[PDB]
Amino acid sequence: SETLNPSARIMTFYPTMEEFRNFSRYIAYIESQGAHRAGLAKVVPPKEWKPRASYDDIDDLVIPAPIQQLVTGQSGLFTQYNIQKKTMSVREFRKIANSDKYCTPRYSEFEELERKYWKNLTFNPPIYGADVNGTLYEKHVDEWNIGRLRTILDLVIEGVNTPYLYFGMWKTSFAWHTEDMDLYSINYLHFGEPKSWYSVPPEHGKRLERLAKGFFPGSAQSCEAFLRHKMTLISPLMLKKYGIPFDKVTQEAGEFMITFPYGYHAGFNHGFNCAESTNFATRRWIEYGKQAVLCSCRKDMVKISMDVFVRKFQPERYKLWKAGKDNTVIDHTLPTPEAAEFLKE
Ligand code: NI
Ligand SMILES: [Zn+2]
Repeated sequence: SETLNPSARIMTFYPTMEEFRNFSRYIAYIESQGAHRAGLAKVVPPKEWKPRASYDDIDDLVIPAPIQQLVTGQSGLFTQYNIQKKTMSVREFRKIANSDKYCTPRYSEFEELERKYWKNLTFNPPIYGADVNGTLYEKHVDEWNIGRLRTILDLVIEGVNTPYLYFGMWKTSFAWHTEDMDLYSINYLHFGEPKSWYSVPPEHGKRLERLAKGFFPGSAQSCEAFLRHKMTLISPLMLKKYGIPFDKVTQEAGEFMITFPYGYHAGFNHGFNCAESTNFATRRWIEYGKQAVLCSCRKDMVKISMDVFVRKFQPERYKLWKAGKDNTVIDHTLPTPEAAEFLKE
């Protein structure tokens, strides 16, 4: 397993229609190939598959709580604050996103747009139409249906077992984080301009945390898991300066990204777009869930009770865990047990 994907580079996968039909089996397959070591993987669906016939009929969809992303900082180190804005429609959002004030700058190569993002992060705070309860999948679509993946997570939270829509514009950001309870996530870009991602391998996540704590000493003092506030922006130049391994990938319309337990990621939208996401689990997640370091400083943070998971999937350790003496050590290289059928017996 420490043999497979030794560089922990982001892998891209092109399932056949037949493989694509079985969601959890395909996740086990990509873990059999080492995809989880990166923390992020791209899955390009078969060209004939579409979750919806068209996106011409959603201009009246409501975005109840858009947020305006205020950013403060310099020299690759920033804090993002969310300002709640008034309810709006998709139509109204698209209008703003494509206006002269907020639209994507002219550029040639990706590297130029990336430079502009990091130069212009603190100016012209954009509006992100984030965390909208809903789905854009037609009700007949049974493949990779983010509204009903039917993983073991269903034994249990909005956006967490439920689908959320995210309407982006240029320069809207997602800060460095892992998922709630160190879950997996899935993200489909339904339409529009790209989304760019950065990732750090799970095996290096503790290294990122230590660097972050040193860069943001005040936030670290007041919370054990301050990165879960989703307010900390760190440029790739700053990671490179302190030897944190990372990778980058651009997700285009019609592509999925999978994030893996304890996979730190961040990134930004290129322009007007719409993405759908939720969390999911495999059997390997349960150990992550049990060991996830949670935000100590806010009430109403997502906290899942692991009890139901430990009783069912780990009966031999239940009494030991319930007493606080389960000291299992996670190996980030190991694929989930479901991957067995794709590995030498
Ligand atoms: Ni995420
Ligand atoms: Zn906190």
